[PDB]
Amino acid sequence: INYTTINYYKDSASNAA
Amino acid sequence: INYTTINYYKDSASNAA
Amino acid sequence: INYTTINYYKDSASNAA
Amino acid sequence: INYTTINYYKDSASNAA
Amino acid sequence: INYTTINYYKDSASNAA
Amino acid sequence: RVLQLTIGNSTITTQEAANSVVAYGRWPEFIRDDEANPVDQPTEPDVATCRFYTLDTVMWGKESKGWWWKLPDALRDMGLFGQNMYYHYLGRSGYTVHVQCNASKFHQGALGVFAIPEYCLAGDSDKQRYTSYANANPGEKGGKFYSQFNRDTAVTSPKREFCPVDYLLGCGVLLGNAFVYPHQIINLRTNNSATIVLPYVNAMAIDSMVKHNNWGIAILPLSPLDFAQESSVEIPITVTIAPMCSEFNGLRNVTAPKFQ
Amino acid sequence: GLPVLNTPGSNQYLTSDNYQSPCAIPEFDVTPPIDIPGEVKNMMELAEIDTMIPLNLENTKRNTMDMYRVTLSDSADLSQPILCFSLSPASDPRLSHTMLGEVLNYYTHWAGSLKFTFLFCGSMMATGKILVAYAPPGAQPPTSRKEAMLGTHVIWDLGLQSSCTMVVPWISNVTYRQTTQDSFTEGGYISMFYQTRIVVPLSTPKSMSMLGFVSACNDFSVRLLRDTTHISQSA
Amino acid sequence: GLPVLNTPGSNQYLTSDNYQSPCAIPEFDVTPPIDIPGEVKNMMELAEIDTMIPLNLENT
Amino acid sequence: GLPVLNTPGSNQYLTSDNYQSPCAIPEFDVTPPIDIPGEVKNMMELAEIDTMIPLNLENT
Amino acid sequence: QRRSRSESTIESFFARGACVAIIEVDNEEPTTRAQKLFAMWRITYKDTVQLRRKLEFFTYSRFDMELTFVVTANFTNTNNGHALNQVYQIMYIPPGAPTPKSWDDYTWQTSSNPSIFYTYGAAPARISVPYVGLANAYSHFYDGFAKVPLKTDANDQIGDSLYSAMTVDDFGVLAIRVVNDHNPTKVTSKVRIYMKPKHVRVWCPRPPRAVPYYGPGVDYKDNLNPLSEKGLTTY
Amino acid sequence: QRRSRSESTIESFFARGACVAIIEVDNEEPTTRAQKLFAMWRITYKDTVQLRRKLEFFTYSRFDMELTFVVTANFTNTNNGHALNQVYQIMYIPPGAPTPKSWDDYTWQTSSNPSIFYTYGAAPARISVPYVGLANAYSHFYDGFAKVPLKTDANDQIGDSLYSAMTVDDFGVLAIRVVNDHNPTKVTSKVRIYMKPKHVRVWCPRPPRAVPYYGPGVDYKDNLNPLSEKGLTTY
Ligand SMILES: CCO/N=C\c1ccc(OCC[C@@H](C)CCn2ccn(-c3ccncc3)c2=O)cc1
Ligand SMILES: CCO/N=C\c1ccc(OCC[C@@H](C)CCn2ccn(-c3ccncc3)c2=O)cc1
Repeated sequence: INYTTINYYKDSASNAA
Repeated sequence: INYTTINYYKDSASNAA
Repeated sequence: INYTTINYYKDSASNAA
Repeated sequence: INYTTINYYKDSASNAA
Repeated sequence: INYTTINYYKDSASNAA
Repeated sequence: RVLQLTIGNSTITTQEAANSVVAYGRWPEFIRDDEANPVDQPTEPDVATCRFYTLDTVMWGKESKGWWWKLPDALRDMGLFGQNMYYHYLGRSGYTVHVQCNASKFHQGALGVFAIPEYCLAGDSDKQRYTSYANANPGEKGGKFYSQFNRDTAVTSPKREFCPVDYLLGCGVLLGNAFVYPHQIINLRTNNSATIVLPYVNAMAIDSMVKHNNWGIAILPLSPLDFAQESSVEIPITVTIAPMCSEFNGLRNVTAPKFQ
Repeated sequence: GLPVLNTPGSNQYLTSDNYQSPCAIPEFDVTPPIDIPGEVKNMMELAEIDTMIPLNLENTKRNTMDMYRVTLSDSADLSQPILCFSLSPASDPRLSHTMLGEVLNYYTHWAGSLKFTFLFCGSMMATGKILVAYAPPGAQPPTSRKEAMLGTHVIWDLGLQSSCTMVVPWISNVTYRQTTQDSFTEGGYISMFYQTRIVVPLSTPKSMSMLGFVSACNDFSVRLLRDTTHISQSA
Repeated sequence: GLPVLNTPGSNQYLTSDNYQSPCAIPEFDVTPPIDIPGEVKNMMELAEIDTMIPLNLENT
Repeated sequence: GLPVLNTPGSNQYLTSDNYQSPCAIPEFDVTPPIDIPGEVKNMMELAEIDTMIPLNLENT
Repeated sequence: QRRSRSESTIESFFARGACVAIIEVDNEEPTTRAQKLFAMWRITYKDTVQLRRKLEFFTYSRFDMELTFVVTANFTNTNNGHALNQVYQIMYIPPGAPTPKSWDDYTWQTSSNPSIFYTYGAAPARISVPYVGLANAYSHFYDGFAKVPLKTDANDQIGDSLYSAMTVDDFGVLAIRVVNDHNPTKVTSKVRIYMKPKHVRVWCPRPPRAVPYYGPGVDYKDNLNPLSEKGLTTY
Repeated sequence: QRRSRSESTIESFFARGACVAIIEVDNEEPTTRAQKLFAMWRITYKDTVQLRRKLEFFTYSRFDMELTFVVTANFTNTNNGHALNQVYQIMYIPPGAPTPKSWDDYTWQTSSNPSIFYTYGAAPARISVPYVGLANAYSHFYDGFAKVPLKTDANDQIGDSLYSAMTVDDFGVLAIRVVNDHNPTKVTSKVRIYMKPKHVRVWCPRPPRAVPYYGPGVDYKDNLNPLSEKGLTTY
């Protein structure tokens, strides 16, 4: 089972691993 | 009627039953 | 115009009318 | 560019313009 | 990788860059 | 060009025809609802009650300041339309106010014919909204205006009558803003007659007429009549009202209100 | 179940918003609407109504019946203006208490070509010609006929018809003008002059009268709704 | 992870609402319904019943 | 109706952000733009302009 | 044409919400003074002047309603003991429902009447009411009477009525009380109910009120000089 | 080329928002001192120096506006009684709207003027304003006058104007007051309005100001030595 991932910011470095 | 289920975390053990 | 309805819980009796 | 509109209530008069 | 963008308001000038 | 104005049985033609202004652009009609639950037919005296009722004649002078009527107050005394108003519970009606005022080519002065829906009026005393029923309805002779405001101070004998001011129009608005109502201006330079067609406007679909008044006809002298050299001069102003498409419902016993 | 974050701007009651809100009385049945005549769909069809302006504001007759009529006579001068007023539709006192003014009090910006109308309520036999003019701002105020006929003007007659119509155009440096007495964005000037003396035959009154109207054409628009000043409450 | 904003009207217990709420006793088994006679589906079938009015209200 | 959770970092006014915000004056009509000459699209076309330097800096 | 008229539509003309009332509430023992343990408010629009003159352009209208409650508090003594947070109960009451008569009656149990338990310190509460007019529109400026004194009445004090009043009790009341107990100190609190219309459709426009109001009616008593003084031929 | 120029675009050059003003507000009885029951602020950008010199690179510009309110408070006495939470009302006022004159006037009813009821202790409020320039751009550094003294004026004190001012009252005012009542203790509070531009498009660049400012104009009074001392042939 996978999960849902959305990078909510236009910045690249403000994501998570 | 079913409901909506999304595991919001990449961890497996942080879900619910 | 209808609206959006999602029963967010696996329990049945915790919904609304 | 349009936007996203969802009437979140089953009542009609509790919407916005 | 792109991200998710929704202008949540019917106003135009209340968006972001 | 000459208007052949015939509603019902009587007829007002003219030697010279001027205009006809319909209020709000909708001609009066019946109840047109194909999905209405009462499909049975009420009493519609549509060709048997449309006589041109003529009110009493007032003598317009130099220093006289205005006149005002209420509808359907101005028909309760006379006419068989008055009998179809006391007996029934409720109704609806469309009116043809036709104000004529003839004078020579040498007079002057400007009139103003108004039609205010839900025309309220101000009291006079410090007791707020304290007005008896006899003074609330002048009937067919109509009330007048006053130049300056002169309230009452006597606390023993209550007057309980209206006292409006002409350039405040009774409601509390300026005269120069009163032209957003449906209106018609009798300019004595060109024409002598005028007419206004009023449809039925109310919050309900149908209403009682004893305890309610839809339209109030206000006549304001925009410029006072001056003759060549004199200082006292009397020409008349005569107002004609006819119902159109009137209908009633709900018979009951006869109800006669008092008029002191 | 979802990683939310409080954005800056929470828990503030803004007086102008269109958020949702729960319904206090649910499952309710609305009374269906009927066809009431005179359905105003928009506020700009009130300034498009022929309305009277008050003109004469002397000490004797202000706030009286006769403050709406303007006396033009036979013994008047042929070289003096009859009536003059600057075209500030919400700050000048000869326009602020008109229906055209009483809508523009609720706004800051306005635009459009508003049209005037006058009505001569004199006798049938008396004639004459009246010249009404417009003067765009930036010049001296017009005083006499020699310096006023240069701008946009209408030679209005009295014999044939008895009603003028003056479509004052929209000549402005900015796109939207303001609704306050500000000298940078000024409307203009309006002046009326005797073209000829009022010819009046004998056995006819000498004091004729003239009313004054105002309107607005279909190119009329406002923005930036605000609250007004004409009402008061000392309590 | 999502730019939320508190709309005006939070943290108020309105007496007439249909929001969600967590279940105190999860995984529960409901006793199934049976056919009890006289099933009132709606309140307007009580005013449609022939009922007696009281009329005489003297002091005695 | 939805199991939210306050992530760490709520209720902070960061001086450099692009969140949403409600509009104070709704339904407003914007004056349309015109073709003003000299449209600087980017800051790096100001350092690309021939400019004079000062050189002599004696006490006098 | 490129002139967006949609800034001044009817939904945008009543989009800004204003204040309608101010209601006190106190918390002490019932003394020989005014017992302000709870305060009732007659629901009406004509208690301020920003909104009354803004609604009374129009004769007939129907529109849905949205309220907003704002709660502030104070103290009455300098070095007062630090009191806790409070819970205010705004309870709506329709006509026919029993009027509460003390601090803790059985009618405060909100058995069916919809109410809002409000917590001080949080966001302002924000509820919506649909259209509750019994006719097809609300009726601004009703004319006639409620009752007509007939000829064969008992006397004149029974058939008498009040001019221009459709209902004795217009649309119910509000009721505000503190849930917490009495204290030796007292905390004076004020409540400012706001009001924002939505979905507005009106009919039959009328000119706006200009002389100041005097009570709930349409009459007037004071300040009978609406216009100022300004010379005629002088700009 | 692999050199991302997009870090220094115009939307990113004005992306950081700064401070523009500091506004006081107090809560006590009106004494013989300065009555700080409410404070008005003239809306302008040229009240600080971080943002004035950052905007005045550019002659003409149009851009949308975003504000942010920050509220802090204090006390004035050592062992003060513990006062409650407060509600601050930031009320925007366009030009032409009536200026409030006391603590509780009828113009504070926000009849149509958009305002924000703010709760102390919560997040900073965060509102957005679209473009409200009446021309096609805002005008940094206007040159001419508002009025021109003509030859045939009355005197020289009427036709006089002020150098470089498009409007007497630029774009309205703010208004801040405490909703809560007066207290025997007083709570001095400061408000720091912030300001962040968005959607910026500018025209016609000009060199930046280097001698320090002196009032709202373009002039200068003091510190006329912008450069330091350094030997010519010496590194
Ligand atoms: C759940 C509890 O709390 N909520 C609130 C609630 C509040 C108000 C409600 O009713 C509404 C009111 C309103 C429509 C008012 C207005 N209105 C418009 C015109 N008039 C009126 C008419 C003639 N006389 C006086 C005023 C008048 O009363 C209903 C529910
Ligand atoms: C809902 C209530 O509260 N909200 C706020 C609100 C605030 C400010 C508003 O207007 C905006 C302002 C602004 C665009 C300012 C700026 N600006 C840019 C240049 N200038 C200016 C020009 C010439 N003189 C002085 C400065 C100038 O004033 C509108 C609404």
